[PDB]
Amino acid sequence: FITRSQAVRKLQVSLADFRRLCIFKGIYPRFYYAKDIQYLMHEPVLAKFREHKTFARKLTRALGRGEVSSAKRLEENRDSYTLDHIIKERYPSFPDAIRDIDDALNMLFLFSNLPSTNQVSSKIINDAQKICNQWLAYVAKERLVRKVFVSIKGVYYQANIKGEEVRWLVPFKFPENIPSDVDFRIMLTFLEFYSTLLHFVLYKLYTDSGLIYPPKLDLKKDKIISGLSSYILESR
RNA sequence: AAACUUUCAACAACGGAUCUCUUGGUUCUCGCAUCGAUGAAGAACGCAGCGAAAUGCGAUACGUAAUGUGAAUUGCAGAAUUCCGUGAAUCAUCGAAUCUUUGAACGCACAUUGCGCCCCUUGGUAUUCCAGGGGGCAUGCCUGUUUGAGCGUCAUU
Repeated sequence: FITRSQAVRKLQVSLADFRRLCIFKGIYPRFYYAKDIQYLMHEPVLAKFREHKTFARKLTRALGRGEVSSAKRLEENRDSYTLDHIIKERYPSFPDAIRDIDDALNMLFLFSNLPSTNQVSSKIINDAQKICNQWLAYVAKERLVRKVFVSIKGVYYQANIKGEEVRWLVPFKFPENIPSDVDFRIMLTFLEFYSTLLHFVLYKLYTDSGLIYPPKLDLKKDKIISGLSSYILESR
């Protein structure tokens, strides 16, 4: 084993980006498994955080100068790191993915019922409400429900997504007092991890079992209720 | 007289002169530009069925692959080869290989076949550790690249 102080010095990335990467693989100290961190250092996501840092120096010298024309160029010619190649190492079999999607919707159904702050971007939120209603689109279509449970906390649900009894607590539609204690850096990175995870599954449930992914939306039903009656769906 | 000493002759000995030879040398002329951190020149340890030097070669070790030739190698022993063919040969050619320990010698060292470090790792559950396989870690300097440091300078309603 190695030390928590060692691995950041070893990886030479941000400690937050260590914590940000460590969520992605799923590495936990039993202490830090030394081969596994040596296993980590050859991984293409580690390419991007160095590049995302060296984007940031190259951009603040831009706007610091005042050439905003050149500053604007940097963004359009800027990649995003994908988390596809964090998934297939982690979710080998698709039926293993659906036994971890328990916690996934348990996060993501929370985030739709959130006010946008300085801490959380609304694009994430407006994806989350979109992904929820994308989730419920398939569930309400092919009638895949088994059990319900409304309680004090939220509303639990239960459904056999090819037989595994998923359970996802939809909270109640109210303003939610955002506590000062919580961290939307760690939780968002989970959402960041879970969001792309939820894309492929909905692609999988559509394009292998059901429909096309994603179906178009109906705007004018979304003007009324903005829920499940909108977002119309067709097989092909 | 014999023996002995000396002289000559004959036949043996001793020695290697002379003659003849010559895969060697020397000199002259002509042409060409071709060593080394991809690790040379040099030193050492080895390698063949049986070897001293020489020559060749590096655990693939008097060789391997390739191409041509077309049937030997031969001091001795012993194997071979379908010989109307992917093929004998210490053959020729030579472009692909391996290339021990060193040596400008380059992980740290002094004259330690010691002293290690990192990466990749197949095996002994290997989460502990143990062993094997493989590649690197010298100095200076250039072009970069990068994490920085610097009351070194300026900007800042």
